[PDB]
Amino acid sequence: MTDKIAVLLGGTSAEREVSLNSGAAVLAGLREGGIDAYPVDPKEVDVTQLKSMGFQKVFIALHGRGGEDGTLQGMLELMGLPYTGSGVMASALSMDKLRSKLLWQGAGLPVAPWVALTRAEFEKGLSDKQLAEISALGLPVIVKPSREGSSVGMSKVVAENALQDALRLAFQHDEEVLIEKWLSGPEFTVAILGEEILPSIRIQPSGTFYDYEAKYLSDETQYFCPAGLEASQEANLQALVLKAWTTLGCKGWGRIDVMLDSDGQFYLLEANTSPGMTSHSLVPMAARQAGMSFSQLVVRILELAD
Amino acid sequence: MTDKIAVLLGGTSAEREVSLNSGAAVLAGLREGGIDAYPVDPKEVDVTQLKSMGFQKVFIALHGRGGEDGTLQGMLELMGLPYTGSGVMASALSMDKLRSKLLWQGAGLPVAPWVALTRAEFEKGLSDKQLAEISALGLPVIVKPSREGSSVGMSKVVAENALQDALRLAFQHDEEVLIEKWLSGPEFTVAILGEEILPSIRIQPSGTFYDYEAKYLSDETQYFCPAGLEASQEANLQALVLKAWTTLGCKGWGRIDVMLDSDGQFYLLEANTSPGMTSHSLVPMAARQAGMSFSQLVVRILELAD
Ligand SMILES: Nc1ncnc2c1ncn2[C@@H]1O[C@H](COP(=O)(O)OP(=O)(O)OP(=O)(O)O)[C@@H](O)[C@H]1O
Ligand SMILES: Nc1ncnc2c1ncn2[C@@H]1O[C@H](COP(=O)(O)OP(=O)(O)OP(=O)(O)O)[C@@H](O)[C@H]1O
Ligand SMILES: [Mg+2]
Ligand SMILES: [Mg+2]
Ligand SMILES: [Mg+2]
Ligand SMILES: [Mg+2]
Ligand SMILES: [Mg+2]
Ligand SMILES: [Mg+2]
Ligand SMILES: [Mg+2]
Repeated sequence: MTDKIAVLLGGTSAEREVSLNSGAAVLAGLREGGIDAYPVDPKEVDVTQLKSMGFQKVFIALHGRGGEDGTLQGMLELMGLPYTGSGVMASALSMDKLRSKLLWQGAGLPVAPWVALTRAEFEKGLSDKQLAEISALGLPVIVKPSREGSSVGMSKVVAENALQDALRLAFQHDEEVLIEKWLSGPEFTVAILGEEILPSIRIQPSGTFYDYEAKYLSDETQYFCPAGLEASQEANLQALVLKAWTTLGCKGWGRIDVMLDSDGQFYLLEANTSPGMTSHSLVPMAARQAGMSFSQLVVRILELAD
Repeated sequence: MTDKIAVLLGGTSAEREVSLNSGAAVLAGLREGGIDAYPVDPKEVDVTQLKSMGFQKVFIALHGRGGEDGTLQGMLELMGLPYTGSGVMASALSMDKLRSKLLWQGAGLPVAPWVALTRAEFEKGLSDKQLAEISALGLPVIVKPSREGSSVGMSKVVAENALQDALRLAFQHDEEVLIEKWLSGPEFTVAILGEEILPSIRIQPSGTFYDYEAKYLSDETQYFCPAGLEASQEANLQALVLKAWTTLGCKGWGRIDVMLDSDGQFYLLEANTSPGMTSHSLVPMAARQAGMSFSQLVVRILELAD
């Protein structure tokens, strides 16, 4: 028999609905490519049983903690099943925006000014030190959970009083949250596939930022691929993303989000080590520009597994 | 029945023999403490079977990659067994000295000047930029694998022409290697147990550095607990270790290694998230100074598990 592949999709994160759609697309692409692939939802199926169930390899189409944060990767490593995407460390680090930012800053790479807060600090009241650091960011700011995706838990803050409500929202999702200087844009994303950096994308939301609706449920978001930069700036963006990728230790495939600010410089937002694969998703757009069918894309991601 | 605890020991890393000794001590301390503990060696026993075998919780007494680097933690998380020490991210990060250093530098914490190299770069010939960066460290330097323990693969380089052999040695143990400025010492270590920072230890090897023989097989190494610092410097050391610990995201217990340099300042070397527990080991020494039996120590570590 040829290899039986499990496409892991759904799960129980805030990105479940997106993952169900990513997995649906991946499953079809793999079967179209001649791969004996089957959908497996960890919400329904105990994933510690995959090997016992007869699977040879795993395509990870989960998003968020418990699929994308090193935990599942560790289990698959010990079970001895090859799997797509980054290993334990790089998956855990890429999920943790606070620690990605620290790593990248330690490496001399460009990141937006920011303040990190814990839920325990917020509950008690912030120090004068922290309040001064927050004030120095100016307004607006963006507030985000450290370990989410799909713009879950995020908001733009334009008044000091409402920072509290933005923090409360983000703290529903994580015990660690980031307050970041608002960047002017424009916004970009760059997909990586093995050793190939795919054509860049410029993303233009119709509203204040690339929120959940703008990502998955809007026909108003615009996309430009390649991004339409001057050749030197496209080279600058590619070199930045490659250094960010290598600094985190990522492998296989992924997507790094970047924005310009008013100073004309690129800033790193985050890396994603199990990117969206839906009809609205960005890695498929870059791959299409690179002359790949969606089927060719997913077969390639699978071939790259250990 | 009351809970059956698996003490994981041995495994297949370069630190196997240390781990067999750590686990032997932990097993006895747990049983003296009234805990129904059993030794389980992942070299002999399929660790994916622990829950099936009837275990309720796991005491990790493994050292090195595959017990200490987040992989096993991920498996245990998905199996649903509580386990001792740090989670997936902090274990993976603490094992990766290169990425710990970047994280800590990003956070403004003191780390020795260094250069990181990959094995592929070394095989081809280093760039002029890399050669210039190595020269700027001066001599002597220490060379270490990124992801080892127990001083495995490490050497001091006092002459330019001996750097290549030191690099070749370290590259036997990891594909990523660090060249670091030689620090004058003295050398310290600080153990963390839950929220408690234990009494500091000053370590005085008889030779060039605290090598494998000095760690595990010598009656010549000297230890001072507490470290014998002035009150203000002891406070400084504790504050630095606590910030390093929290920046990594570690939990449960662990030990951070620190050295003075000739400027009189402390520099962070690394964190260890599954510390040695042998008769030569440091966490037990700190615990004894804090008025605990070894049995009380390991019972507390186990109580702290998820
Ligand atoms: N500092 C900032 N200033 C302005 N806009 C921002 C900033 N940070 C993030 N954004 C906006 O918020 C969106 C989501 O932020 P980010 O990519 O950091 O987190 P995410 O929720 O993990 O996204 P993903 O779906 O890619 O996983 C960005 O695509 C961008 O539109
Ligand atoms: N930059 C340096 N200068 C001088 N000595 C050093 C330096 N870095 C490390 N050492 C020496 O080498 C020893 C081991 O280094 P380090 O703690 O970084 O790695 P390790 O192999 O993971 O140790 P462990 O058994 O604690 O896990 C230190 O205890 C110290 O004696
Ligand atoms: Mg994301
Ligand atoms: Mg209010
Ligand atoms: Mg639609
Ligand atoms: Mg994003
Ligand atoms: Mg170590
Ligand atoms: Mg002895
Ligand atoms: Mg050490």
